Amino acid sequence: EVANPEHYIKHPLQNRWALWFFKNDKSKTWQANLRLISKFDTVEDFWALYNHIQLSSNLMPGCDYSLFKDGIEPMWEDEKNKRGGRWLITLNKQQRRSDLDRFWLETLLCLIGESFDDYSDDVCGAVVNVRAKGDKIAIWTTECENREAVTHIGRVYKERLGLPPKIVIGYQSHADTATKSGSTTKNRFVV
Ligand SMILES: C[n+]1cn([C@@H]2O[C@H](COP(=O)(O)OP(=O)(O)OP(=O)(O)OC[C@H]3O[C@@H](n4cnc5c(N)ncnc54)[C@H](O)[C@@H]3O)[C@@H](O)[C@H]2O)c2nc(N)[nH]c(=O)c21
Repeated sequence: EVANPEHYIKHPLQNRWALWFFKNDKSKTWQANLRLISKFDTVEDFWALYNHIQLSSNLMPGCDYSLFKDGIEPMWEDEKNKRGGRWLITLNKQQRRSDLDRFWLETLLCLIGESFDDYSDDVCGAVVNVRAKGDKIAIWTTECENREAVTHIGRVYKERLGLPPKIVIGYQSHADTATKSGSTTKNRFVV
């Protein structure tokens, strides 16, 4: 003889997530400008957070928002990111108005909804970069050598965002990040 949980319990998410903010400051290290906002693990708590913060579209150029599974820091050095990479979405200046905010929300929902099904374990989180030269959004995965998982995640993500199918996107390995003044990171896969 107990109350029906459907009438009062919050709707749980498979994982607990953490949202981070990056504030641009040249006089300090990258890590020093990165700070945690808060965490949540239910549908209700996700909306409570999203509804009171600024849309990416309104942030000052140079700042970022990052949503990662609790325990995984949004940086290359992390145990779960060092051997991984990211599927990169490169937006033009006009998309700041038309697609940035809509794309970022769909990205958030793809993560907390575990929309990559059988390859959910390879997903680490996502990052949106607000920049004057052109905004960027990316989904980070844990292992660049897991071809099956990486290509499936890329396909689903591209489909969910809904941009024209003829547009190809690439996946970059973090370890491959350019360090030689005169080169640029190449793509491991494309979908
Ligand atoms: C995600 N992330 C970014 N930075 C730092 O932030 C910078 C700007 O990275 P951004 O992702 O916010 O990208 P942004 O749009 O602001 O602009 P941008 O692409 O122009 O610059 C990064 C790129 O510059 C190039 N680069 C940096 N240093 C060198 C170098 N010595 N030689 C050749 N290319 C370089 C690379 O292609 C690199 O991917 C990086 O160059 C790096 O110091 C990080 N540092 C640590 N330690 N861990 C991280 O996880 C991290």
